Amino acid sequence: VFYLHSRLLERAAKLSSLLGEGSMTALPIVETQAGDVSAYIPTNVISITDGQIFLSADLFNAGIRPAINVGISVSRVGSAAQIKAMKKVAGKLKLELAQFAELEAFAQFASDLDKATQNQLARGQRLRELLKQPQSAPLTVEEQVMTIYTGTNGYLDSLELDQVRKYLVELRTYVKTNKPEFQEIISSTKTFTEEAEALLKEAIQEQMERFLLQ
Amino acid sequence: VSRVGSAAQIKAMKKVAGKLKLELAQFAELEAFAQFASDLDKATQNQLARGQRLRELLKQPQSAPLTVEEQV
Amino acid sequence: MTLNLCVLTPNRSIWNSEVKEIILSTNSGQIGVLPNHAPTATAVDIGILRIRLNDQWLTLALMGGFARIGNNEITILVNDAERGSDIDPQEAQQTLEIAEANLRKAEGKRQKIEANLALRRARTRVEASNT
Amino acid sequence: LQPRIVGEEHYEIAQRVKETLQRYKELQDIIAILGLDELSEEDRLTVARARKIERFLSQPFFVAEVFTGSPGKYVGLAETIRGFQLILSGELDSLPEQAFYLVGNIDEATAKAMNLEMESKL
Amino acid sequence: GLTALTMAEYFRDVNEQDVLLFIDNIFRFVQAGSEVSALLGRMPSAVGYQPTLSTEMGSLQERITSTKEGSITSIQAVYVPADDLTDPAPATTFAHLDATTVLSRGLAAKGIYPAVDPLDSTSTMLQPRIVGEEHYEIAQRVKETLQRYKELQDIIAILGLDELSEEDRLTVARARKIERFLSQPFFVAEVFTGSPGKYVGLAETIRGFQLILSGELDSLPEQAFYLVGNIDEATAKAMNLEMESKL
Amino acid sequence: LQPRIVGEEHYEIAQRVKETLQRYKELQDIIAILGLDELSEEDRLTVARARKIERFLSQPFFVAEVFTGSPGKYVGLAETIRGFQLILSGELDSLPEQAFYLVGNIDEATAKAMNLEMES
Amino acid sequence: NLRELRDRIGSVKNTQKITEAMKLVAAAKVRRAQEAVVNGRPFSETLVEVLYNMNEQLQTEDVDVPLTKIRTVKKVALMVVTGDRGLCGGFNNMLLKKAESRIAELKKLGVDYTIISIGKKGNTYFIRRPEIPVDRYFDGTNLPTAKEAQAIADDVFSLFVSEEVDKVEMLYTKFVSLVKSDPVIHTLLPLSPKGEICDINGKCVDAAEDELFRLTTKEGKLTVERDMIKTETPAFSPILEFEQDPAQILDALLPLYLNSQILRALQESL
Amino acid sequence: PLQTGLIAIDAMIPVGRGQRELIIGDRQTGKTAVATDTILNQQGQNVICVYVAIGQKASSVAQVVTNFQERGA
Amino acid sequence: PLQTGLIAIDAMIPVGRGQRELIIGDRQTGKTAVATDTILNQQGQNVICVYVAIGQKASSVAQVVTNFQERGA
Ligand SMILES: Nc1ncnc2c1ncn2[C@@H]1O[C@H](COP(=O)(O)OP(=O)(O)OP(=O)(O)O)[C@@H](O)[C@H]1O
Ligand SMILES: Nc1ncnc2c1ncn2[C@@H]1O[C@H](COP(=O)(O)OP(=O)(O)OP(=O)(O)O)[C@@H](O)[C@H]1O
Repeated sequence: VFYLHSRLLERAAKLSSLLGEGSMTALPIVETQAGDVSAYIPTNVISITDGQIFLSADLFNAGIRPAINVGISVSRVGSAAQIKAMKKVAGKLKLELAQFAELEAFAQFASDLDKATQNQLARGQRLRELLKQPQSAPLTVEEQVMTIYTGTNGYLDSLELDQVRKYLVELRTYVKTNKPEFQEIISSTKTFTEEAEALLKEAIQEQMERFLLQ
Repeated sequence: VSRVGSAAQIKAMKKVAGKLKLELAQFAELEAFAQFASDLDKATQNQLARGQRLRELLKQPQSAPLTVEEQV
Repeated sequence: MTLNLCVLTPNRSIWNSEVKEIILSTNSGQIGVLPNHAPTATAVDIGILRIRLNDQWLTLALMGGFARIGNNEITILVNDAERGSDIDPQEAQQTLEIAEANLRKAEGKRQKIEANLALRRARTRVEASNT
Repeated sequence: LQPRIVGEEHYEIAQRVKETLQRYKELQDIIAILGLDELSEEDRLTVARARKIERFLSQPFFVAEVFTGSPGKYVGLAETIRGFQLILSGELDSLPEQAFYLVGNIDEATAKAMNLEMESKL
Repeated sequence: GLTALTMAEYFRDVNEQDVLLFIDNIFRFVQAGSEVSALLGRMPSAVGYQPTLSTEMGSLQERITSTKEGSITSIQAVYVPADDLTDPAPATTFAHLDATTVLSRGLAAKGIYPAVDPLDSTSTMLQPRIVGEEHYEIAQRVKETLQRYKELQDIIAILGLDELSEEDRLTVARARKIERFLSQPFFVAEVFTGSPGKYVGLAETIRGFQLILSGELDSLPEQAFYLVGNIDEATAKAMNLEMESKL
Repeated sequence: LQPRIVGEEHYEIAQRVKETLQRYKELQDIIAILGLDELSEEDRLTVARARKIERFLSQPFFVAEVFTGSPGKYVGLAETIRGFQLILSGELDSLPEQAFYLVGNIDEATAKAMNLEMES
Repeated sequence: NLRELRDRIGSVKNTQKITEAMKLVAAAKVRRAQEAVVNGRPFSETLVEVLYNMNEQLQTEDVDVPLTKIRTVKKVALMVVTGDRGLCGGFNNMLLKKAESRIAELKKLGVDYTIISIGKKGNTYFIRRPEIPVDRYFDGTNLPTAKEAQAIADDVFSLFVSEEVDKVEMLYTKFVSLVKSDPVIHTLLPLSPKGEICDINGKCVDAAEDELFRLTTKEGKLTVERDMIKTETPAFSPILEFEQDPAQILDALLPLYLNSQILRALQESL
Repeated sequence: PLQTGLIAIDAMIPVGRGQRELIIGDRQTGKTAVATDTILNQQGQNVICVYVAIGQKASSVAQVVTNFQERGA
Repeated sequence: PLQTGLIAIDAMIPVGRGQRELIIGDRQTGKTAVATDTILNQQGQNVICVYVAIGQKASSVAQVVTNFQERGA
């Protein structure tokens, strides 16, 4: 079975320059029974593959959809396969999520923690609201950069824990309609530049004001 | 469990104890869960005491049968 | 000379300013302070403390204590104090009402003495509040 | 259980029910060790509501009469959605949890609360 | 693995060169032998490995020695399945291993490269009668300081670093100095970083930690020990940083 | 262990010892993490009685005298039932635990207790 | 079952995280309590200054005091200060046994013993017990900051003015060391003319034994350290003027000291 | 970069072109959900999607095929 | 007696001649160390010593026999 899976999986890889730079991403699926991820076929596919996107039913019931497990999931390709804008925002995003993952056991005690860890809990709490997505509604890289920037900079501390999703969807639509330079900038350069940073700050505060006047 | 239910009793024992198994299981919960709470409200405390009386009732010695009149 | 106002509750310093004109009551009755008010030691009753820096005299209540208005220092040790405008006159009157009602229920002796004290402390609250 | 198929109200109420039960189960062992007093207002609140919801998802069955003793109740989808909306919003947030046990509708649960309230007064 | 072994073994049996034999990784060779035995139809041992796990591991782990001619040093990766150190494959591999160096994501995420944790990593070679009493005592004091730092990790944040006693303030200070001096500019990571590669013998190492930990270089900035070769280059960088801080 | 065979007193004291040891076995999971401090008055009572009981069950043997050094005691039913009656009544509640460890009679337990109070 | 074992192990790990975080939370609360008592020191210290100025100026023969007169003990008011929370080791039980011993001693002397239950665990303990005499169950909900101190002050004032419950003694746990602390008994009433806290029978000066403890770390683990800098009052220019007779003025001053002592005791027990 | 359309994946678990990224989960955690999410994201850029169902319901294959039909992918 | 020469064993666990005793423990706890200790402590006593090594590392066996040659034991 290991020979089978190894041949089938390793048939898919990024070809060299002379052969045409063709490629073939294998996105296989294995289902794990009762969280026994160290079973035979799970450990086989985990050994052969590069990355593992681990899905958890306790997050799935808790509302956090897609229910990926961010502390367990890994990808040994890594930021090499990221847009420059995406990696610029993703570094800060990963650090913030690591922090809130450490502070997870301090949310009940949000009454007598120092205000700094209180605010880290607040940011991670909003960031959990950021990452949820509706069913089969995929985003573009530029809209995702919008969302991660709004989150990581600190522009959602004001709105309460639930409105964040509606606020962010309204943000994306307003930017799309009224500042069409951002998506063009990122489509051309694929780099988060200070001009698009200022443009996004402007659009963000505009949408925030009109949404708050609601 | 008993997959026959009240049809394995008589009308008298059914009238006296139709709901008793579900109420006794729910009271096993209520008495098992109210060890965490410090102070209880009076309704729950009285249900807990009655369930404990019920638990003392079901003790039966060896070689002792109870008739249907005594059971009812 | 020009004297300083550092009043203080048991745990902190309620008001640490250096203000001009200060008029607070006492056990004997009513007194006041002008800068360089002579060496004195007065146990202020449960009585409002109007406190006038140059423009404003906003009434700062208190539940009783002891003052020392001597050389360049006016320190008022108070068991509990709460300013005038800070307490709202409506709930202040509400406390006044329920306190008078408890004074009606003052049948016991120690109950009646504590009723008097709680009533008067709740009273000076309202006496500073709505003004 | 998808919005376009079941209606947005049915979907949102299903998601909220699952959320409160999952919060309860993720909290239950921490409570079992620690104690119940030491939880926040919203934590104790959701615990009470989730116990009540766990009661209200019970129902007397038409064929289980020999097992329960009560008569079976057919409960409609509108009645279910309404009752769970109420129990989740906290209208019934003072009724006995046991009033939510083996009841078909939500008016039956209110009437059973009335019966237990009178039984306590006697 | 046997192919790589014999190609290495020539290099020291005939040429008497100090060879390094990297095997990445041992667990997959173990399970490949398990698959071979499975296809051959021989009855399995415990939890699912081949019956000759010990003898098969020996056949590869006993050509790796230091003979009169040369020495093969085997730096092999190991993988623990189901987090077992007691699964037959990890147990048998550890029965052969002599020292383990453990790399942690913490030091990688922070920036102390290489990301070796000096506490999770251990050696059986760090006995006094093998390495010298001076090396042993300096290593012990360094481990004690770093461990006390891990113990104070939560305490200092709440208490404030000033409210600590003088001994514990000294401990956290020297612990930061030590943990930063553990960083090294690599010969092969200069292409990425830009810092020239450096080589530090044990003389430089033991004396550098003696100076840092003995309270003598306790007057240097934290950054003056970071990604530096030895204590001499540490002093050089410290003088640079102080001149750069004056003006 | 049935009254028709062993006498009602023997049977009753055996049931009470089994009861109390069961309750301590239950509370073991709690006390492992918490400690005895967090228990109720009746819970801590049962736990102290169970400690005394599970130590009073111990008896030095004649054939283990080479390992323990202590002369083995022979103690039959007339003293067994009485000693356990006393321990579960709680008259001996003032005694420590080590007084019941490695003794044959409840009298030897009490004498060891008097020694543990002679050594101030 | 493997699922069940993994579940129970995840449960124990959840418990480890919960309790490990509770440890840091309790340390932060200790730090805030320390930061509160150092700020509460000016009130009591300045009042001790002015109060020993009083027995230097009036030379101690001008006193006729409600809160100092000793009417022989006939009914006693023993104040039980108990922590509200739980899982705090045996801090509650230690003083809820000290009170049993102390009452079993003075129960033949002070025929009626009045327990004042300040806290929450005591309010459970005495209602579980068959009704020990309890005047006002003091518990904490926005009270413990200031309203609790003031309410204790009011209760002991009303109880002492009609002099039946004399010899008021409060029970608390001065946190001398972080690991060990035992419930002390300090006679608060009758208040002494000089500012010495009344020990057992009121005969011992406790100004030196009273200490303020602050957090630091002996080489291995964090531990409290006993820290004190205290002197005696100066004259403060006894030419000072009394607005009334110093008898009534000290009668109006003693409620302030009566308040401050109780507030600092409720910080020490906290 | 192969943009999957999920903020979480495209930020924290970056998938590339020629990378064998495994999706692993329990029953009904959304594995096929993330798969269709990616396939439907890749309308814009020029890739060919392949979906190999092994041992699934013909009704489930019918659902996913009809979905791609009404979506345009 | 079989004087093992170790303080703790000779105090608590007296090993006499003709008595089969077990040395059990984790990896790297000192079992071979105490073995070599006891064999070296039979230099005065008349007892000849035997040591077998079932599947031990060749470097370990070489170190053992080298120490025995060094002591002359
Ligand atoms: N990100 C999401 N947001 C909202 N709902 C989701 C999400 N992902 C999945 N769902 C819902 O969860 C249900 C299960 O999804 P899906 O069928 O993709 O899981 P699965 O892992 O393929 O299940 P199985 O393992 O049985 O094949 C779907 O009906 C879908 O409505
Ligand atoms: N009493 C001792 N004093 C100092 N060092 C010791 C002592 N005992 C053992 N050691 C050291 O500990 C290391 C392990 O010792 P030893 O070889 O006896 O363990 P082992 O049980 O044989 O290991 P394994 O179980 O892997 O065979 C050796 O390097 C040895 O130098």
